[PDB]
Amino acid sequence: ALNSINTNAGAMIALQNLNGTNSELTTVQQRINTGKKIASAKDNGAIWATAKNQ
Amino acid sequence: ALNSINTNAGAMIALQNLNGTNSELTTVQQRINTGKKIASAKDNGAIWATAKNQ
Amino acid sequence: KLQDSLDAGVGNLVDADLAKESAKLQSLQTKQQLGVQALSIANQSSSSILSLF
Repeated sequence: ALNSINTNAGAMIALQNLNGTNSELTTVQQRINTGKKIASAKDNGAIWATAKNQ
Repeated sequence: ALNSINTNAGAMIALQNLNGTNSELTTVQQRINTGKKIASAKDNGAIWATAKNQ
Repeated sequence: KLQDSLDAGVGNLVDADLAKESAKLQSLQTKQQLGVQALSIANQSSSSILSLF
């Protein structure tokens, strides 16, 4: 209602965007730590399985 | 929870990868020091025993 | 490695998100300040009766 005292969507949307940025940061940090894109089975199942067997 | 103040898995995984690198470094340094791949009984039991007896 | 996994799992179970708690705390503090003023407004009722007598 532009003056509500119980809720505000601006904080919710700011939180959502911050969480998205944190997730991307986590992915990049994992890449830097392990030194490779496909490190686990979550990154890419097909390529990870192929590399293990090879 | 992407904002937890009690724990973070990024530090744990970075530590694990660092320990793996340290172990590989230890193996390579042992190879350089002794000048041979199979130096002790931990490296390869069969080949070490064969070389000793021969 | 297993102990690290279990610690991370428990943390995922019971941890909070402080970014959301900050916003909730701000809104609740403002609402409490408004509630005290509203109670003060409500108290001053019936004080106008004395002028009739």
